[PDB]
Amino acid sequence: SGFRKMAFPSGKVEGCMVQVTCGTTTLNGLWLDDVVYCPRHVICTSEDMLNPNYEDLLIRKSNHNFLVQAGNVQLRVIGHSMQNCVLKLKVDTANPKTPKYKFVRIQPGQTFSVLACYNGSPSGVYQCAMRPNFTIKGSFLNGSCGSVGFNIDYDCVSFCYMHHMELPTGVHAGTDLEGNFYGPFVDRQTAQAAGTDTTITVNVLAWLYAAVINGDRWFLNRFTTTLNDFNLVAMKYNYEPLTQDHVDILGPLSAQTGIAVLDMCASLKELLQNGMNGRTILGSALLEDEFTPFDVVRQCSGVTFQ
Amino acid sequence: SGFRKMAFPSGKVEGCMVQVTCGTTTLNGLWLDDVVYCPRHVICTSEDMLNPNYEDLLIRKSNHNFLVQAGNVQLRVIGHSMQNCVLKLKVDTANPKTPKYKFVRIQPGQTFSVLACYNGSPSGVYQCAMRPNFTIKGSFLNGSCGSVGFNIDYDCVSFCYMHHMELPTGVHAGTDLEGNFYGPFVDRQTAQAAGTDTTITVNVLAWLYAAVINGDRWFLNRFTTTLNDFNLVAMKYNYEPLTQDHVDILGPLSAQTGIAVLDMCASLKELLQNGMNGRTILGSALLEDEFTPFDVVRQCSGVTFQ
Ligand SMILES: Nc1c2c(nc3c1CCC3)CCCC2
Ligand SMILES: Nc1c2c(nc3c1CCC3)CCCC2
Ligand SMILES: [Cl-]
Ligand SMILES: [Cl-]
Repeated sequence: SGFRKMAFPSGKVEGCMVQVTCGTTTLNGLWLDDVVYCPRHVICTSEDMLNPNYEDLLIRKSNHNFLVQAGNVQLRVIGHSMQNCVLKLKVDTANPKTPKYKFVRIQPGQTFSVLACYNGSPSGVYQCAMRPNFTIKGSFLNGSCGSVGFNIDYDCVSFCYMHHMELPTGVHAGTDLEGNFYGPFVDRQTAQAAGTDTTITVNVLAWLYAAVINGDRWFLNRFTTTLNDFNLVAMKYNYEPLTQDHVDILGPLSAQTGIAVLDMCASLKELLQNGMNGRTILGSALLEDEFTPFDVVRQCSGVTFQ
Repeated sequence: SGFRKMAFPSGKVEGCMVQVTCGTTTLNGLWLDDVVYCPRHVICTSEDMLNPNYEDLLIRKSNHNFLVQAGNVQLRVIGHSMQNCVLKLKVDTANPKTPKYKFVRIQPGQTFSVLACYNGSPSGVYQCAMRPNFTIKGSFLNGSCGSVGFNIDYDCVSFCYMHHMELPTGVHAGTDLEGNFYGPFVDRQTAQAAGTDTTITVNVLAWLYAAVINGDRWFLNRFTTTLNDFNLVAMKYNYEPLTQDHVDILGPLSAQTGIAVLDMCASLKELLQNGMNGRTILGSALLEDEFTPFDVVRQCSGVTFQ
């Protein structure tokens, strides 16, 4: 028992982290096979970042201007190209530690682990979600760009995020490993503001199932609701609309606990309307929304990875 | 910016995890050099656990009864001995992935990372603290025993915890790597209950410094206090007494922010007396106590590890 915000084991990704320097800018790269992936803004100065013309800036760069170091050992760059907002640096040596992997573009509401790095070196690991406004709420300092987000299925690392930008409000924006930003964000230092940070309703319900499984049950009540009634309340509290697809995804947790999904929605409705009254659920005083239903099942059944 | 509950990169420890089976019991072991460390209750049946005589139970075990598997490959056990509440299984092959390491016995209030494992395989990683009642609040299911807790300093893993027991209240008890339990707990299935879970006051203050550094500042007020006055309030709220040693440890965060430690105590005092009034700090609705002052500095300055 117990239920904790848990990241994937980071070792397979640690093995892929390198340092990339272009001019006076150093950040991180991801070394898979004979390709190192990194944010294209490695080519920019700070001045450049207000209005960068990436194609033009790249003309002045040759393979030997990209300094790629794996631990203490330099890699030889034999080619480079820009794909969307990432650079792909071809190197002459395949990473011997390349795991099985995929590139995935995740949907808002999905969770993933981030291996925060500086100068190619791992600092720590934590769990994140892709917010409904396509930001993430991370922990990133200058030099952390190129840190990546990932999920693991047994032995296969699915990379889904690469860190590029901090907005003025202190939330974070980045790309998938094809170099496409999540949401409307761009790699320029400009006025771009995040929209409404809505709560991931299906994730809160999953976490309330997690609480029940772990003995925290004070919030179960005598009521039920419907999708349409519940969603009048979700709207008022900036919660995502609950859909029948969400209901179906919560089926296994419903079966395990014997609590109908709509009954748990009625618990959630009362918690939204009444507050926690100074009580806690799984050691939180607010409703946690960065556990997916798959996360809950995984943690509550003990799934492992090679 | 941003501030997250962050674990150490788990790779160096992943490399040390093995599976240990004795009879019909399987749990995890830690393979360092030519020794595999595991909870001595691997020798017990469930029946045994109400009143085990470990010395007597061990007489019936030989080296070949301890099945140790590292991934897909079996290790040969050439000796075994009991030290306190752990077994040390000597194997014929030094772990080729042994990191630089130490065994440390931590003090209450110190934090560490746990690599949760089942059948020798990593499941996930999360951050914990040694509570003032010598429990930890973990995420552990049947089969997770032998999972370990650790800190990393550059390239050296300091192992501090090995998981042994769940209490009936759903909190967790374990040993250092010399096999001595933290607190009063024993490896028997009995009536043993945790004491008061007091809040780690120095850690809350560190986290309030973290909040300020990250722009969350609504709780700074016009007041100050003294240690003795503050501690009348800590006592009322089951907070650890603040000491001059605690004040000294918070010195660097005080210097960085320009907020005197006692002024921040006066902020904390008002938060304890008044509540959060429905507000949040670093995305929490309660006062977080599982970040040390060293953790805050580390995360706020971007320290890394080889
Ligand atoms: N209504 C309160 C009050 C206090 N503290 C808290 C709540 C809600 C949960 C924390 C302390 C002062 C009186 C009212
Ligand atoms: N006093 C309240 C009330 C509500 N919800 C909350 C608090 C504290 C923070 C959450 C909703 C109902 C009225 C009072
Ligand atoms: Cl997980
Ligand atoms: Cl840390």
